Amino acid sequence: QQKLTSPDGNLVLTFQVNKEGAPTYDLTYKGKVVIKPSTLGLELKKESKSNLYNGFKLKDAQTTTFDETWQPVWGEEKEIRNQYNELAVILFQPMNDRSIVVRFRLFNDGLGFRYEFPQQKSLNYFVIKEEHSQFAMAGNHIAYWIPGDYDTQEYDYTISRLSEIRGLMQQAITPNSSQTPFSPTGVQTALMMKTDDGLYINLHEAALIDYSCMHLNLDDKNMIFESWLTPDAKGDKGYMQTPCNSPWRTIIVSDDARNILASRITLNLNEPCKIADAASWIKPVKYIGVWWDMITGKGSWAYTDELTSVKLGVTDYSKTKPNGKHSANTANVKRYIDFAAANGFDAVLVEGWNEGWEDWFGNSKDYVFDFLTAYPDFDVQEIHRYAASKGIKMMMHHETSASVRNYERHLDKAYQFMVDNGYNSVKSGYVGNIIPRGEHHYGQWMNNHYLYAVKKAADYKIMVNAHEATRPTGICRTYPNLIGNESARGTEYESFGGNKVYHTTILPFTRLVGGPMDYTPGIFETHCNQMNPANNSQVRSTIARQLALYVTMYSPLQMAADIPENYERFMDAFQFIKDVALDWDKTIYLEAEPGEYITIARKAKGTDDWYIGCTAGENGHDSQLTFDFLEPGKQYVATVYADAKDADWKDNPQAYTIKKGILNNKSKLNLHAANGGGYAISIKEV
Amino acid sequence: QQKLTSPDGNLVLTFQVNKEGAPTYDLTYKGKVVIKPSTLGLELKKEDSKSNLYNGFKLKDAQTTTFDETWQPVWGEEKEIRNQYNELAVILFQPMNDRSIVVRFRLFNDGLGFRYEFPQQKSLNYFVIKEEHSQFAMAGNHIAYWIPGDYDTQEYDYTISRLSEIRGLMQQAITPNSSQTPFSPTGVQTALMMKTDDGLYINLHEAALIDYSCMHLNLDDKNMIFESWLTPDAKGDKGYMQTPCNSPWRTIIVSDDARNILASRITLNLNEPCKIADAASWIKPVKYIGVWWDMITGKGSWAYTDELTSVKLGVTDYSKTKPNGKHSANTANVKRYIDFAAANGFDAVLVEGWNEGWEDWFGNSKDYVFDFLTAYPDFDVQEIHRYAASKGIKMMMHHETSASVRNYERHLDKAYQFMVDNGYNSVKSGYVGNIIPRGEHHYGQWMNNHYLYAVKKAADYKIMVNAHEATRPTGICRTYPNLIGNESARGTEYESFGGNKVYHTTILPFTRLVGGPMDYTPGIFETHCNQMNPANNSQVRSTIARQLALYVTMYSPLQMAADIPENYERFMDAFQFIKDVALDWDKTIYLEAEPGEYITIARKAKGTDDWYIGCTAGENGHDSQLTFDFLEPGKQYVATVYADAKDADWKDNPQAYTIKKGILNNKSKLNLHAANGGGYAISIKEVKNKS
Ligand SMILES: C[C@H]1O[C@H](O[C@H]2[C@H](O)[C@@H](O)[C@@H](O)O[C@@H]2CO)[C@H](O)[C@@H](O)[C@@H]1N[C@H]1C=C(CO)[C@@H](O)[C@H](O)[C@H]1O
Ligand SMILES: C[C@H]1O[C@H](O[C@H]2[C@H](O)[C@@H](O)[C@@H](O)O[C@@H]2CO)[C@H](O)[C@@H](O)[C@@H]1N[C@H]1C=C(CO)[C@@H](O)[C@H](O)[C@H]1O
Ligand SMILES: [Ca+2]
Ligand SMILES: [Ca+2]
Ligand code: NA
Ligand code: NA
Repeated sequence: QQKLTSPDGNLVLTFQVNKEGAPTYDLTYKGKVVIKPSTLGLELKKESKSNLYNGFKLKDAQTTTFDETWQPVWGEEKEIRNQYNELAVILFQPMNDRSIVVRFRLFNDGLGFRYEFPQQKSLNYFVIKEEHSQFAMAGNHIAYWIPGDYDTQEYDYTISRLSEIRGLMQQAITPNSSQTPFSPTGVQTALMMKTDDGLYINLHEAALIDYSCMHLNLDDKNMIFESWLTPDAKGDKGYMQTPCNSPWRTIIVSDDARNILASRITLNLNEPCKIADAASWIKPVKYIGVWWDMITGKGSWAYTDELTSVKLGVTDYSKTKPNGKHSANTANVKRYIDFAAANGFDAVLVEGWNEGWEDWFGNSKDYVFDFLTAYPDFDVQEIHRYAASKGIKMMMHHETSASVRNYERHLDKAYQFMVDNGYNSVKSGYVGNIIPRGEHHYGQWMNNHYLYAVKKAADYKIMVNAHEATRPTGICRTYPNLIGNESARGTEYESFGGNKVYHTTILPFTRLVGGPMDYTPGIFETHCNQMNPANNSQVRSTIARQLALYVTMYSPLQMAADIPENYERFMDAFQFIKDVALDWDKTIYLEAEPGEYITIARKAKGTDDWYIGCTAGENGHDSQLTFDFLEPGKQYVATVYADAKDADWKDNPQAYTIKKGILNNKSKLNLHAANGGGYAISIKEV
Repeated sequence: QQKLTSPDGNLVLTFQVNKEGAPTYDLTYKGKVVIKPSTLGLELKKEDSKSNLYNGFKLKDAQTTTFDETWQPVWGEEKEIRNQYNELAVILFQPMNDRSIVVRFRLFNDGLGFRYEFPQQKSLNYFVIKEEHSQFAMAGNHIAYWIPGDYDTQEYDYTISRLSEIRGLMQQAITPNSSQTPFSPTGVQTALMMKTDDGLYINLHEAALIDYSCMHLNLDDKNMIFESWLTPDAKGDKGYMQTPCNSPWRTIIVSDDARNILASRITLNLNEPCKIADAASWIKPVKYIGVWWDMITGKGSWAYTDELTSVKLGVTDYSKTKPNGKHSANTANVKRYIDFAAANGFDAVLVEGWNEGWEDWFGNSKDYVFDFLTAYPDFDVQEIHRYAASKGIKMMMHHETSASVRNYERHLDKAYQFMVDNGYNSVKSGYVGNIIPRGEHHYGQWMNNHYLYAVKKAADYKIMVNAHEATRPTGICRTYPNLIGNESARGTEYESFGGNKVYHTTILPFTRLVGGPMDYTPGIFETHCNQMNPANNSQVRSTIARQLALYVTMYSPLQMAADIPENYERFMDAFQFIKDVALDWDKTIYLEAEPGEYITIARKAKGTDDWYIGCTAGENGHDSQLTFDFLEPGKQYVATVYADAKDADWKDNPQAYTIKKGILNNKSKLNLHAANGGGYAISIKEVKNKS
């Protein structure tokens, strides 16, 4: 039996090969079982060689320590400490004359482990049939979960016992453009859990590279989660060549929910930055967009309503009749540029700028876009000239309609077109079933594609925000030009019937573990019927809570998603969106309970200014704030953006108060969050 | 109810919708049934009745028109091709699904082409083909010259059998290959060649295979009906379609004279006209040698080093590896090939194994297998370019993909730019192994898109393409004449892997060569492979004279002399035919042809009065009584006959040949005997302009 302890001594891992030769581990935190005895291993595709899960012998083992500090290009703080004790075990399989290494890294806030496959005579090329990584639970915990799916993460969270997942799964799987649920007890990572004995446990992975995306399948009789990888077109779960490594599997654990949010285990298990000049060109982006028009149905992506279908290079759009709904027209874009410039925004996104949108949805169309040819009413050169004159950058849009070979064929030309026309950031998308047909969004094949697009973008000094991509696993450390994904249910679904009131009190515990989200907050007119009378969707938020998301939904990429006209009605509240920073020297998690409330204070990078947000669930929240994180002796202008006493997400969402006063490190504030409400505070040094 | 006749009146097509509403056609030739009543149509993938595009049709309208125009190939068997047909177009309406299709029939003096057309309409836009149900109902139990139906290889020896015997012979006919997916006990590939008991020759094939899955044939051996069997994708579907769109043409070439099957240009005539405006200014035939046979025979390696199990490109440091002393693609060795090419008037030298990755290329389903850009330490790209240019030689680029197709596409613009930057204007590509993306086949719609994408992009760089393991050609060279080659059949390489059947080159022109030329790589003089590699006991099933014959009987604008220079140096008298023979022709005459037995062809070298003749013979040899009526009255010629010696034989005495020079004219007569697996070659050079 091998033993490993955290630097602070509070976590203990034990490892042994069991009587069947199965590698086994367990984990305790302050004397409480976190992971019961759990087996590790893989089954390989047949060409006893299929068995890489038992008949192992422990040949050697070592423990080492590591302690270094590094600086993110952008992040929640200036400096991250990477401190762990490491156990490496060398496991030999006599029957197959081959060895693997299992590497365990134990931090004060949890455990990472991975498989390593050394180059040897009897292990070179192999295909994974299944990974059999176990996470044996000590009880029937509360879980905050979305359905296990190879193609979408755009689901509302369910809060239930592990025993209740099976019964709730059918109702949890709501309609989506591309979805492949795999099990009645299948869930996605990161999975958040709360134990009856007062522990918070997060199960996830780190550095998902050259490998298939991991989901979890629950054995709900023994309460064991098992790794369930995403299959390819032939049902296989990864083409490997030694030397190679699995991604890390992570268990983040604390008796304080705030320490789950504070964990940097995911980033710490990724390889250091591989972009030498990163600081010189990678910058956070605050943006508005020609976007909400089309999401609500007020406007169209399409130029014309005249065409049943289109053939790019044959269809002559100059001979088609404008539908009068096409939001991506030069005059309209210039009005967005004016509003962006007046209010200190960095960029304007425009969607529907390019030929093809008439056919974009659900046709499995190969040649669906060229990412190069503007519609007749979108003047790329004039918009570039005008934006540049107002100190604004345009954000490029590359919806692929999940036609991935087509995107790859155009990708160098599309990136060159961006550079030639003054675009340095792109929002990509993968809406529809993947082409090549038979592949899923999160398979090894597509994971390669998403990273290929990011690596190539880095060579062009382009920042990437990829919607519908595999959810992040901390690769932003290695490639910091990946400034965003959606890869979860965003504000767009507030237009498609609504998100659960508690949604933004769960995402920071689940989706945000591994990288930021382009959540597109800032909807002030929460009734979608004001954009489109046929749309009766209502945003499950107060205005004050929308302001809070600029602090509680961390991202270097922040949209103000509403139309300028709606911001002009509430410019007093809009001041918080104008003021709030995108990048931070320090973050303090003041209050956190998944599904109930999140309160975060952040120090704007290079300043002594602080920003606070609180987001609350179905029953609201009461905060008793203290400000001992402020500098002794310094006075601050505090602006509190709060729910009015009669505010409510459903009955009275636009009821807010704004109060300015002098604050210091001795100040105390008691604040009430409405149901689906919250508050925002700017704290600017005098 | 609808009738169409050939321009000359010898062929009659009838079309009617049968009682089930199934479109039906038949074909007669000089009063003989060629195609019995045969149904047409498709089954579509379910999103009940909408899946049915095979019956419940009504004949809505029809017209007959005539067409007669002549066009000039960039390269070909003749200067001019006549495109003359009568056309029947039928509009077929399906009331139950409120949609129409068009079936278009083109009837020539030498056979029939038909295709489906899917017009843009309210009720037909995006659809997926489950199966095509194009029937070819045979009049009898014909002799067929066939290879196994397969989604991934055509590298099979031919079988000659009755249609009734195909089922019993299929298992024996499927030999081991790097990538193969046979689909049916009675599945065969196209072009399929047949000989009837009532004196007819019938060829079944397709033309203009674009944005569609490759067609094979599946035999109903109880009713003797062949049916279209398309290549499935990774999900088992057989084509993603968007109206307006067309199927490829399906062709029935028929004559009572086997020579008229070879003479048919129906395949080329059914392709769209040339889309490369400046084609003549840069597309040129290529005669080449190669650093190649060394590696095929096992004498040399593609690999730089023997020290590595596997490689990681960009990590593996080849400057730290030991040269294996067998690596043929080294600067000094390549320069010696350039010297031989330059001295003997060849256009190009192919080099394989020039680039990092060959230590770890074969049958691993490896994604990042090659970069098409980084030379081995012993191959100086820049020095070889300078040296080749100084000797008036072009280097032919090699892009083996190891069937890793996304990887090739990601590199393709950079790889073509690298070619242009370093003076390469032609590329031999390859797709050895199971396709990546995994689940796709070599001949599916997905890969057909890839191969044509590679050709279209090459055209923009003024690059000519020779693609091994690609879908077999269907006349697209008319549209994109920079496609100067495919293998896409069993080539000379298999003469190193145990041998080709003696009769192989008497069948390929009736089958594989219908739709475009083959890079067959003829010209092996040292037919015992154990002289290259003692461990290799394979023998080429040929005499030397028959190897010379293939430069005329295996038509291609791309011709390799495949042997090593030192082997040619031992038989330079015979090598003179390979030096002299043209690559491009103003006229071709098929003098003698019987599939599986013998082919004799005369060709007039483009822009000249010079003629070249080849005869290739099967297991029993052949006797020719040649006449020369095709020569110009009054003109005298120097004829050089390269023939089998009296005691020549492919197995027992393959290197026994004679060379006889004499004066020839249009009244000359020559009686020649081809040995078993033998043949002959004749250069006929007009006396005044002789060189
Ligand atoms: C625009 C949106 O379309 C799809 O959303 C559908 C929902 O999945 C369904 O539940 C149902 O309500 O209909 C919705 C509309 O068809 C798709 O699934 C989403 O992922 C998609 N969102 C992306 C598409 C865009 C266009 O390029 C972007 O504007 C947007 O920001 C993307 O996130
Ligand atoms: C080189 C050759 O390899 C494969 O051939 C195998 C045969 O299929 C088997 O029957 C058995 O005998 O082993 C042979 C060697 O492994 C493959 O199937 C062929 O298609 C392949 N030929 C191409 C490969 C090349 C390398 O790029 C070229 O040199 C050659 O011209 C290609 O045609
Ligand atoms: Ca989306
Ligand atoms: Ca081959
Ligand atoms: Na309240
Ligand atoms: Na004889």
